Amino acid sequence: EVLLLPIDHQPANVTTPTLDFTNELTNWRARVCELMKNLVDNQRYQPGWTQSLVSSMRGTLGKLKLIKSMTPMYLQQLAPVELAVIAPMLPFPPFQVP
Amino acid sequence: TQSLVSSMRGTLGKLKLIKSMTPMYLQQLAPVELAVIAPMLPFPPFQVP
Repeated sequence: EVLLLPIDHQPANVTTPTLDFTNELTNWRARVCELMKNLVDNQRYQPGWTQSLVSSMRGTLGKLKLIKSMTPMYLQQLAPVELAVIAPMLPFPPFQVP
Repeated sequence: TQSLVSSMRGTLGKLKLIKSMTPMYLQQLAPVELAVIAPMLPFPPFQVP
């Protein structure tokens, strides 16, 4: 009676869900965006570009960090609950290595 | 002007980092292929240093 998961989960405290960012996959998306922002300001790299391209690329990365989507909150709150609901009524029982 | 020197630096910095196998070939496989071919030539090789 235990099911191992790749990611971290937490129980949803409320039942009217709403957008938040304290979230492991949101942290992951933010760190990838911060790496690419640190990539596009380099003395070996930015003189290869124009100025408007630097400005537009930094704007696009700053908006991809702050794009809203309930999917990481879904994966950390609701998806393991319904996987645990589905998993008994199943013709092939779960088979996991750690 | 501006935005010409920048694109020139980008073109040069990319053309340095182009991925071509020809300098690898000329030092690893072209000498052993010349050494393979060279005895079976009707005009055998004639070299000054």
